[PDB]
Amino acid sequence: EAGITGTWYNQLGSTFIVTAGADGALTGTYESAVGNAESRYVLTGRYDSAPATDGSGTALGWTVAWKNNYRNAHSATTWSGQYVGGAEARINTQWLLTSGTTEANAWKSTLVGHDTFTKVK
Amino acid sequence: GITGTWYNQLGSTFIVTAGADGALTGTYESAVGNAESRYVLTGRYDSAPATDGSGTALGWTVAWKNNYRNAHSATTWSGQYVGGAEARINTQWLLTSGTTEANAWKSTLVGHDTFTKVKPS
Amino acid sequence: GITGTWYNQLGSTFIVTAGADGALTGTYESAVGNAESRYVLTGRYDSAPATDGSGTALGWTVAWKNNYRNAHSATTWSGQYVGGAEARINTQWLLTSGTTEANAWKSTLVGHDTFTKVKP
Amino acid sequence: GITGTWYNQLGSTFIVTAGADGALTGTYESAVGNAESRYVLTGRYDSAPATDGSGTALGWTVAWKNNYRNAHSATTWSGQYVGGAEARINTQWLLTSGTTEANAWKSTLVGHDTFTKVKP
Repeated sequence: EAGITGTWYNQLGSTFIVTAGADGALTGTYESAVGNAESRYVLTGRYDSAPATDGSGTALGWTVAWKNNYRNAHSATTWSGQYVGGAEARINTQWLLTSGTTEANAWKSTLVGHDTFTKVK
Repeated sequence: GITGTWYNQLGSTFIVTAGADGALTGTYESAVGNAESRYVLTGRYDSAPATDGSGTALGWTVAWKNNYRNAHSATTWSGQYVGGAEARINTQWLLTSGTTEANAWKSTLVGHDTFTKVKPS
Repeated sequence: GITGTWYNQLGSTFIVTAGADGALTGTYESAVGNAESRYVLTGRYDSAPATDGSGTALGWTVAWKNNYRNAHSATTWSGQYVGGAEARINTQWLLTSGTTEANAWKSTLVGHDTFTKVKP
Repeated sequence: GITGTWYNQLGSTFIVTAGADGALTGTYESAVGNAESRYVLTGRYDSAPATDGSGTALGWTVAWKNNYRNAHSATTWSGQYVGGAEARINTQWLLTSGTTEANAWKSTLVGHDTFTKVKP
């Protein structure tokens, strides 16, 4: 059991639902606490499907481009992190958010931050 | 356009297809690190970019497991495609390795890659 | 309110004085509190922040050399001080190690630290 | 090899003195012909680097306030100096702006710059 498939929450009011395939694929959706369709976006990613057995976390990453049928922010976020299992399972990530810019504004195109996701809201 | 074969400054090879739905699919071969042969990638891009001269936002993930090796890590690239006489994809990236909790502070490398359609070998 | 003793989530200790000009000076060490683990730090902060509830931007550097050890590396922290009932400094950091040219792609780690005036 | 004037490709200049105690001190000029574009910088470097071809680790901070302007932000650069006939300082940087708590998630930009001893 990879423990990754299911619904995950951050503390800022966001939810994502992911399926972890046997081949290393991550597929799902990223949405708001609200759950309205205008706030739901496609996500795709990859994870290590044969992690080490010594207590290390499971490395993974995924991308959301912030376009759906209703809105387009001309940007994309990537999260890079690891899953840590157990009774208090969590995904610890750092992320990069890049917006489309002109070349003169490219120096300010990319934000960086961190997010932790848990199975309980 | 984004579909094609790209090379970064280290000689790594990025073969990608951009789908009409915003999907990126393809393979990645790294010239550096604990890696051999090709790895699956998946990602997303803005399929309706702004018309004001801004670049096209995108991102993708590779988990560093294939049939030959497993590095227990994953890299995400976040960036934009800039069309023109010499098209380029400018990225920043995060590489996370699976670690124990005591080593999680040193789990994540950061860097930047530039891709072009001409090999700078 | 920046001047004083601060601790991060891992037990390291940050002793800093903020000057009227914008200067940060002090020492950075581990929880063990031995002399071998203490390093000089220098940095800068916004000495006239906005009055709309925003934090105070700041940053500082430690090179990991002292009279006992040299790791051939340096960390910079970039963040903001948030005043109030529970004072906090929220940061992200970059640690760069000296490398050969062929290894420069793996020279730099990134992470985040939260400091408070009370030990974790 | 660090002391002197360095240029990036975007039109900035900085002049730095590397002290024997590991200090970096100097001025950062964001625009070529503007005196209201000069800011204090302070940092640290490895004063005893390896002699095997590795670079020299360093970092520094500018807070974007002077006697004329205040952007309520600060940048830290973390990187290494590489010597030789075409000397360079290769960095990654973090820029944090003071925000309210509700906007702290978008407080920090990340990027990279390369400095050389000759103008681009």
